[PDB]
Amino acid sequence: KGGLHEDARKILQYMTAKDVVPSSKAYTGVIEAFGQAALYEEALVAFNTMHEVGSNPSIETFHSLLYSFARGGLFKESEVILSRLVNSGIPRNRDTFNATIEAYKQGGKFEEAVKTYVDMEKSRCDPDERTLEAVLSVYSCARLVDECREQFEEMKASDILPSIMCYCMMLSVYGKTESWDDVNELLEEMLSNRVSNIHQVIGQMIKGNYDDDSNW
Amino acid sequence: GTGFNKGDILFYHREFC
Repeated sequence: KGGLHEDARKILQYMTAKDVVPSSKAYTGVIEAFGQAALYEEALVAFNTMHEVGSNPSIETFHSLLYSFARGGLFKESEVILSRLVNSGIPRNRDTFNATIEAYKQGGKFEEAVKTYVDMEKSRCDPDERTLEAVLSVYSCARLVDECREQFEEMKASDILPSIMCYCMMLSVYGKTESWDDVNELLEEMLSNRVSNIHQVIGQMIKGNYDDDSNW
Repeated sequence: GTGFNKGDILFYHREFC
């Protein structure tokens, strides 16, 4: 979780030095740590070693890789997992779909990203808050001001109070098109924000109010 | 006569591709 790959490697070596065969869950944590540090080579070694010791990967293991690949935009490796999930008897859950959108987005495949969101709704499922944030980053990245607006107000149309990440993406799409009117409109929303403290501080510090020694 | 003189590494370690 914290991305301490060095400590994770020492745990695995300590277990092996004591003739202890680590569990399938224990390796998945090691695979998680390497993906946090973008060490794909060492992550796939641990994935390979799981089959060697008989600790076959679980569904969570195929998610540690997908999120690790999603951050780097390695949709070629993401499709390998997806093509492996179908024949492994694992149906595509919502978490798998989020990583696919995130991987395609970071890889620059905007058309294939929205298609996954288009094909996701056909297969029913239930998009969560991150899925809306996953598809919002796609439209924000490809400078879609009107599409982002329709994505944003629907986030609050269900009384969800979108997180600070979605707010920062709105400032990007407005700042990319130099729409200084909408930037000031959204900043005032973050300035009051009586419910959430993180928006207020981050919104205030964007304008430069908190750029002092004591105010930092 | 005929009785004389007593008569897996490299597996699960492939390229992910």
